[PDB]
Amino acid sequence: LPEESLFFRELVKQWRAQDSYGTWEKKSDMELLAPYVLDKEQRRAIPIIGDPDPEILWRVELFYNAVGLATERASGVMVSPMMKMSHEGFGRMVLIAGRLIVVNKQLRDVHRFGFPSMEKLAEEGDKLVAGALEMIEKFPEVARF
Amino acid sequence: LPEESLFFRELVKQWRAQDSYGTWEKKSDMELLAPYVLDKEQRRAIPIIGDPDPEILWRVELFYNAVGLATERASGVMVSPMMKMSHEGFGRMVLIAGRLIVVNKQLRDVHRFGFPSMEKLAEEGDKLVAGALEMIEKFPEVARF
Repeated sequence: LPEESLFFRELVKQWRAQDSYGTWEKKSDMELLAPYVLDKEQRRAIPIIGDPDPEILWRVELFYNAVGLATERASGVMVSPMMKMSHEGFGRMVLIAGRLIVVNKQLRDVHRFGFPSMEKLAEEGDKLVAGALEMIEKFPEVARF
Repeated sequence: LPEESLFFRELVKQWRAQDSYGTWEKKSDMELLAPYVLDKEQRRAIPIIGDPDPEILWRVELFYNAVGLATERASGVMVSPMMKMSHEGFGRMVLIAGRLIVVNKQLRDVHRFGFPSMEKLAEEGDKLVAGALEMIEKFPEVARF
């Protein structure tokens, strides 16, 4: 159930935290996160010209923030992102626990960031948390350094 | 001897590599790196207003590039930087070997980046390489991941 994903709950919480004035308080959690969703073909048609819109960069940042906070909830180890955009839709995102890189991602075509359904959004976030947990388990002294 | 520091030699090499047209080919290596040097009091007087000049950011970037390449020369493990500047003279610089953060630095007052003498520049770069080597030695499977 999407609403029972640790990642999903952390993503809802990330967006509620940005809403300082409670402007979206009447929106359901699913409406709040609906911008992460768009069907395959529409998303693949989006060009890669210049820098992605800042709105897209916020979505990506908060998405990885949510992976980090879900990983901490499942492990007790703090996990924080560091993103560095390169030339255009290219960049790098790492998630760091202590001195351990628990998620490493070379980002491309960032303008097209999105998922075909809310269920798929949750599933992909969950996969990232699973990978991060696997790394912390293999190298716990580095994760807690 | 400054010229026998692995870090120092890598820093010379970094700057020679930027000089596509060989404009500084007649400058000695020490003249080439002299911008990294300025006496204590002049450097401490520099204000922290807005973003540091891009020239300063290049000096910092190539400095950490040199730490990474010296570390690889002494270990056989590739080590690459990732910097992310924050609000003003604040930022973060990590050096990554595999999935291991071998150098972690919270940068502040970056506008004031510099050293009191060429010898001191080499000595401080050498300390960073030493620390990076110590990390790779403790966690070699993470360093080569």
